[PDB]
Amino acid sequence: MNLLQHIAQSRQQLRKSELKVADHVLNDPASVMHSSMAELAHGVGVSEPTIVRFCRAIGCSGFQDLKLKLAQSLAAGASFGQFSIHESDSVADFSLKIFDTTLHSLMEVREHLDTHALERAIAAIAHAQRVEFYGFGASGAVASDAQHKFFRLLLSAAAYSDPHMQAMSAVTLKPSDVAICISQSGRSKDLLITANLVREAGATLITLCPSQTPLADLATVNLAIDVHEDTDIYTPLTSRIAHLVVIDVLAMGVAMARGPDLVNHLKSVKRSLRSLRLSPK
Amino acid sequence: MNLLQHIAQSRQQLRKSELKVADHVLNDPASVMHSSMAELAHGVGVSEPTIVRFCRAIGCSGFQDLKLKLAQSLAAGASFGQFSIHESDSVADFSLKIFDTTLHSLMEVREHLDTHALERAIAAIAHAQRVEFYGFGASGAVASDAQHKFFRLLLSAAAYSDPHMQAMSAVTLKPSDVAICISQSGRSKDLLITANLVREAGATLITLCPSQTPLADLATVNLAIDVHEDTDIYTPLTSRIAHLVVIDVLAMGVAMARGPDLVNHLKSVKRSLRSLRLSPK
Ligand SMILES: O=C(O)C(=O)C[C@H](O)[C@H](O)COP(=O)(O)O
Ligand SMILES: O=C(O)C(=O)C[C@H](O)[C@H](O)COP(=O)(O)O
Repeated sequence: MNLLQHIAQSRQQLRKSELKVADHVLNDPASVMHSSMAELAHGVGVSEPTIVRFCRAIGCSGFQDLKLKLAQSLAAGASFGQFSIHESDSVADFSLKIFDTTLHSLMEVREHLDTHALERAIAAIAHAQRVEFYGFGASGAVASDAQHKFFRLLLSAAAYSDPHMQAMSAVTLKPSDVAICISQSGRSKDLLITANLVREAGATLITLCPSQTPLADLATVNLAIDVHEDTDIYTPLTSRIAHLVVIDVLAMGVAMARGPDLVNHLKSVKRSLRSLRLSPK
Repeated sequence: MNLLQHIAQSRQQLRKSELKVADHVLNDPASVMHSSMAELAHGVGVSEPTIVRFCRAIGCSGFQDLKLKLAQSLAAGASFGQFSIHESDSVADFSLKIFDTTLHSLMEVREHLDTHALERAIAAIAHAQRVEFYGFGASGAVASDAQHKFFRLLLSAAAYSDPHMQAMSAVTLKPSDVAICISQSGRSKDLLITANLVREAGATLITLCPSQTPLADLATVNLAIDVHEDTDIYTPLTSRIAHLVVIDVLAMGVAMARGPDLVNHLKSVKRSLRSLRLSPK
């Protein structure tokens, strides 16, 4: 377990004095490592006992343990991704950690699914003429990925990561239609504007985001996907995998809702690639 | 196990007479289901014993078993995705099947990693000034997804799914630089053109695709990602998840190769979002 991630996760447990230590530590770990307890206490503006209580609340044995573990937690890639990367990891180590973390997160998401929320989303999309996917950064990529899966299911599918296009498109939706807003944070300002416009048009807003976020509150159907990845700190990685697997379940659901006609539709779609891909052998 | 998928998978095992049956069955399952053995034999242009041998080679007990199982394998969504969907599945059923299939595939990919191929790809990218991601359809979405992960790692990252842009961009690459071609099939014609241009420019071609494909043969570093998903038939789904997790391992590898400077780089990148996302609480 990477001590900096642990400290970041732990902040809502600390007392105010200890929190001040936590934030000083997160802001500059490498100074702390060459710091006496007195210097650090001076730095943060707290007593030496506060330092030690912080260390113990973090699960270290005391100040020397803090520094030791800090020294093991400063890999550059530990900041890149929420994986327990250690200063000296090899492809051997980080490859398996990344896959294992992904497996563990998807299992957790699978376990926590709101099956009913899924059923309502699938039935909304299945009755829609248009489905749109809205998001930014990582969630924009998910949006366009989802458009590529959904365009073949006998409706109009579109994805936008330009908020001006989202707004203008949204307000043209019939109440009969669906928009999915995708957000690991649930806190993207433009996306809440867009979500409000969807609502105002009377269309179904599906939120693919954690529960009890600003965006979740606006939703018609809150999918409640609670991957624990702190994207104020880490690159979004695990969160978008979970989002895409959820997208795939909605798509499957919509396919389910179509007739035996779909089979031949999908066969035409695949046939159209014949001249663009070499034959197998 | 969905009988139509099983039959499709099984084709390379059959004898020529049985194969003719397989393809007739795949092409129109619903006719077969209301067909006598004699009619089907007439249809395909084979003997009744051939029909029965086909059934047995497919692991059915005989012709009546074939029809029964066919009747259970005709869900519209069974054609949409390579998941063992049955005529009457509920979100309960297909949601868990989709997650389970994904977990099983990622475990298989994790087990089969070519760790050395990973190390060589990571070191190529880590010395490059430019990294480019090329693909189409699902693989285009992966390309743009990867660009969103990589732009923060102190190089120029670009993704193109327009083959004309790929060609023109490729030929401007220094031998020092990297292109990743992404393909579940390994058989996209434009992508082989692009891959050849990368080679011709002396730049490192990483192929994120199955081994022993046309594209794998062109590679400088073949990542050998052998997800078993037949995208001549099914929507690409599981394949692109595996691709993205592999992308994330390469990104982690590159982060690893940077100094402690990266920490503050990545912190600036995250700080720039402050005015665009509400604060937590
Ligand atoms: O690239 C990064 O480091 C990011 O964190 C950018 C985020 O993907 C976007 O700001 C979208 O944020 P969400 O609306 O919470 O999905
Ligand atoms: O949407 C579908 O049904 C497709 O199969 C389209 C494929 O994603 C592209 O043709 C790219 O193919 P690859 O180069 O093998 O990755």
